[PDB]
Amino acid sequence: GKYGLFIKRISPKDADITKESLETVNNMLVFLAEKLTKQANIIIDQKTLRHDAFLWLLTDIQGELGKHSQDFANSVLYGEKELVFPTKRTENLMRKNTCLRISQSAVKTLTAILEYFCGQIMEASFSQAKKSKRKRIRPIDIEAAISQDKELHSMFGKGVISGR
Amino acid sequence: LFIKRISTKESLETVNNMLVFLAEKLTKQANIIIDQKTLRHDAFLWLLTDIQGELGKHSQDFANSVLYGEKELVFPTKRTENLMRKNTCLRISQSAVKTLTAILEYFCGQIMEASFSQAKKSKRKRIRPIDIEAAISQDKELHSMFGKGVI
Amino acid sequence: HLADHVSVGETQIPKASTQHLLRKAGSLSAAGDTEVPIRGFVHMKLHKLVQKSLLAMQLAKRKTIMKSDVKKAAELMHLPVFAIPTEVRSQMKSTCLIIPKERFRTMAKEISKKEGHDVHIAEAALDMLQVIVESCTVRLLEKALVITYSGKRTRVTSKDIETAFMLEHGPL
Amino acid sequence: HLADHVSVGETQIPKASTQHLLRKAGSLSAAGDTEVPIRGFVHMKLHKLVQKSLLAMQLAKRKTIMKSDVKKAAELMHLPVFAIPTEVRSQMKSTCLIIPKERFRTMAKEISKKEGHDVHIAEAALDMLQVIVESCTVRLLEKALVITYSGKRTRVTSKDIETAFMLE
DNA sequence: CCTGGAGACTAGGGAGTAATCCCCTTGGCGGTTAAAACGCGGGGGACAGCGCGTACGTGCGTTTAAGCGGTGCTAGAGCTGTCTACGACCA
DNA sequence: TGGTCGTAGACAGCTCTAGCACCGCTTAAACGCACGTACGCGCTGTCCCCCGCGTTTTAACCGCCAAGGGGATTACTCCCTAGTCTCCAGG
Repeated sequence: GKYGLFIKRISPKDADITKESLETVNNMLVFLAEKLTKQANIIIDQKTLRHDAFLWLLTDIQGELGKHSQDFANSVLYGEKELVFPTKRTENLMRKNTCLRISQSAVKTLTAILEYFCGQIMEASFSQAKKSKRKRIRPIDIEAAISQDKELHSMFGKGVISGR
Repeated sequence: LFIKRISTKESLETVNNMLVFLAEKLTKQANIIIDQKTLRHDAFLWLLTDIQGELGKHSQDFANSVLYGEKELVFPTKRTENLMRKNTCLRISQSAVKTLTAILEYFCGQIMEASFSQAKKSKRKRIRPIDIEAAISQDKELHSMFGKGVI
Repeated sequence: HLADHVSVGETQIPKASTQHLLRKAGSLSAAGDTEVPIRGFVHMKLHKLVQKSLLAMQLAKRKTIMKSDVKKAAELMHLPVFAIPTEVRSQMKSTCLIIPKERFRTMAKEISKKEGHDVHIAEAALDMLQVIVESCTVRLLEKALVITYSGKRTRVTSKDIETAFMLEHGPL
Repeated sequence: HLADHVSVGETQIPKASTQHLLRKAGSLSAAGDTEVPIRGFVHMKLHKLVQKSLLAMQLAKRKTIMKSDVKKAAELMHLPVFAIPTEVRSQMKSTCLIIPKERFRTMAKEISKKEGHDVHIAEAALDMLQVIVESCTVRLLEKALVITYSGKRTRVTSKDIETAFMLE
């Protein structure tokens, strides 16, 4: 689950990031994946998982951001876009949290949504840093940024971060 | 379904539902807390050794007595097996099922006597949901344990 | 805030029902505007629950919800429930439920229509819905009553329940 | 009430920690008695966490708490930990640990001895305990602060803090 | 030069599909009643306003204990080969 | 009740490393004491908006009642996926 290389690859906003922050966001994404897959397990009524199930599970998320996410999912599935995170590691962590059957389409959708949330978190961090000028994205750039956005905190919040 | 034998269809449904919920939650906790590939009765035994008050001490003492002795054990082992196997992809043993049956029947006895006391305080010789609501609200430790639920 | 949640053009809970709910909370008196915040709160909770239930219904390639869908949504809120379909002081013993049944059915039908789904609803799903919603609203109202007593005051105001909502949840 | 929870004999959290915590939570200045309830709260929270930690300990028959142990303890309580082992503006930027460190190792040793298990402890577990306890206490103080504003009062009080804790 | 991963198949078991009959909902009609809504002193809780001392914000000295290593150490956390012993799956 | 069958978690032995305990030093914060005052407390004297009461529409609800529709059931097909395989090209 060490996705740090892909984080830098998908982050074109330079501003050399603290080594701690890569681990923090790695924990952030893996926790998101775990909660959302336990979600998928508890919502399904059939033995085999389906991509449309994940689509709907993200659809109820408040705001047009969910429709943007599913648009990106369609784009990566068939439209125009590709992925950068490995499929195999995601499949392993998938199997680690279920005793059911999963197809590749769900894997593609999950990778897409990970792309999307990683993009929003990195851009929000960079925007907060620009508000505070300087460079070299710091831990402080996460807190009061996730807290800055209403919807992110309203759906993530809770989680303890370094200090406060 | 055998709570009536232990001792109002609706109240039997409520007690069965709350018992199975408690069993499910405890099984989930035990599954997530352990790090070794299989679990033993000692895990649930320690899970008993966190309930403040002498009541937890009686709970663990009765579990130990059932393991060493026999007590009553009128509960279907197959039903318990189904209940945790439905929500566990791990390894188990018969000591664990015996312990969980003992603890669940002990809780059933406590809630039954609490309901009886609450009904007698209200001068009623029958079992009704309002009485069990008053009983579960009245006791501090049961309210702490069961506050999450609603009925 | 909470008042903005309600809008003109939809059905509303009867005011007397609100008053009975506040009395059931044990409050001896209330301000004249308390109906609006609780109307908004119950509408919001029902909206969230019905949306989640609709998602569950859609997942099963179904066309009408059952008790299974509602219980799955209930387990989804991390909120356990033990239900199966199968003057003021002298009132808490009453188990009779407050909100009229057909009003709540009309609310459900409207909120489903706004989602573009003319989906039938079974009475067991109803029972579960109003029991869970009354549970949440009574818990919130009790917390509000406590915070009002803490304020060294004897009544309740809209700002009080606004504060109570602010404490329990996070922002907005 | 948390007043009964605090006893005599164990180590004492210095008051300056209390005023610093209130400043971090955004309050103006502390009252003459607020130290006792907050100290009781932190003591009881650390008690619960270390007790669950020993619950984890007894499973593997080991005798040193590792980061795995503390993370299991944190998650079983449903707390998403994100830390890794690896005048309000005057401290808003600062995010260092606001409490002395040796005090809590002393507390951990004493509570473990009280339970009856003299057990060695690693620093990573200490850091995790630090972050979880600071988060919980700052949350509780913020709740109390918004309550005491809600009472049309510009000050904190022991009544306010205890009713805030009860409101949970 | 490794290694995990790019194809290959391949069968089964669940996934997808069609029919059906009736139970369970759904809409409607009617009676009326319990309830929901509209006035009314009032008076009692709320609030504007006045007054204070005292609990407390801020400032000053001082210690003593907390932090930064410094070091010897050991104990005890991992790592690595048995085996018997306790479930699982069968009669 | 017994057969066996298996695999796996205690068990013992090694090892090396990381907490641990003490040392010591140093210096920076905790605390206790003074001072002067801001405000929560406390009180007071008027206020106006719920709160019981009362009277007066209405539509929730229940009961029936027809009806229909899609849902749990059964039967049928099929293709998708894990799941083993395999050897081999990219890393």
